[PDB]
Amino acid sequence: IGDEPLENYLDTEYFGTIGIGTPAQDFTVIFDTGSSNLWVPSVYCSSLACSDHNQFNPDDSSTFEATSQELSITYGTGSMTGILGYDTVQVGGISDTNQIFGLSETEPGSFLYYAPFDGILGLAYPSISASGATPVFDNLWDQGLVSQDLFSVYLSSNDDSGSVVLLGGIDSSYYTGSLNWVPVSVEGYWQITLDSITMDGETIACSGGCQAIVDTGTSLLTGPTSAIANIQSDIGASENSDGEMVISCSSIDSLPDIVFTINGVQYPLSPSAYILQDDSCTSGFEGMDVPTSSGELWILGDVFIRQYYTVFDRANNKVGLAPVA
Ligand SMILES: CC(C)c1nc(CN(C)C(=O)N[C@H](C(=O)N[C@@H](Cc2ccccc2)C[C@H](O)[C@H](Cc2ccccc2)NC(=O)OCc2cncs2)C(C)C)cs1
Repeated sequence: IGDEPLENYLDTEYFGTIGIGTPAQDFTVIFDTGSSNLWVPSVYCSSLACSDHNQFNPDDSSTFEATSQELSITYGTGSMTGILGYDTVQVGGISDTNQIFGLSETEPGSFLYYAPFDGILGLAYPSISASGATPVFDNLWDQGLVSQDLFSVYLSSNDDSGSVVLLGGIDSSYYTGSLNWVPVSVEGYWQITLDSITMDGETIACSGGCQAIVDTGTSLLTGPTSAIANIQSDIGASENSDGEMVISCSSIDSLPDIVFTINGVQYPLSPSAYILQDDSCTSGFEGMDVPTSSGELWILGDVFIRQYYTVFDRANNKVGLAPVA
């Protein structure tokens, strides 16, 4: 069982350190259940985001083996291109040998320049991995470095320490009640069916069901822009001068919980979860249109995951949820 501590950066990004190569070169990576590639910046990249983050240097690793396979990824925010290569990755106390990973060669755009983390470690299914690169957790399972084909995620609140990815384990110290298991609707993302979104008894979105993914790499609770717009009004949010959804800090005490029904079980989010507070109070919701085969995706990001300990089970292709302790 491997324990990977995560730093909680402003309740918006959760990243942990990994080592790559021999000797180990260290990187912070987002542990991202919404993607499936591992990549870090490399010395081959001249982009500005590469210049203000750690860069992997193959020349200094005795176990590195190059490939001539290239890689390209577009995320909802930014993007990268690079090279695949093989090396030993240290993650959660586990020596993940012969792990294929991306060495960036371009990292355009503002966001990655200002992000505190170097790269991304995806935890989703191999079917959505760019250039078919074996995801890290698949490589762990295939080498037998975890005994149970599952991992769990605890994300702390209020910028506290203690966030953790548990590789190969479930820890009931981190939740209360029993774990509720949700079948994966479509194996790619950790994609599940959301039955309803309600408020004060009344359905306010996702009437008749909608597809959703559980995504540690997304800060907010996002959905189709239209549906999100109604929710933004139902809680009393509106764009400011400079483009942010302001909610009175007065309403954290007044409004009722918003309830997500998943596989017939109710998962409430209180105003203290879906209203981001700092004097300054913003909406935890944000519009973002994610079109796919199965339909337009909702994103249950860190706003939701902070309230529910989450188990990602590849043995039986299910997601487990329980209220955090
Ligand atoms: C400044 C402060 C307030 C904030 N920082 C943030 C951090 N941001 C921007 C995000 O969380 N933004 C999310 C995001 O892209 N998360 C990303 C991590 C990331 C962050 C920054 C730069 C590069 C990558 C990672 C997320 O798991 C997204 C979720 C997703 C899935 C499918 C389609 C679209 C989106 N995953 C992907 O984009 O997967 C890439 C793929 C494309 N094809 C197959 S997988 C968006 C979905 C909104 C939010 S608020």
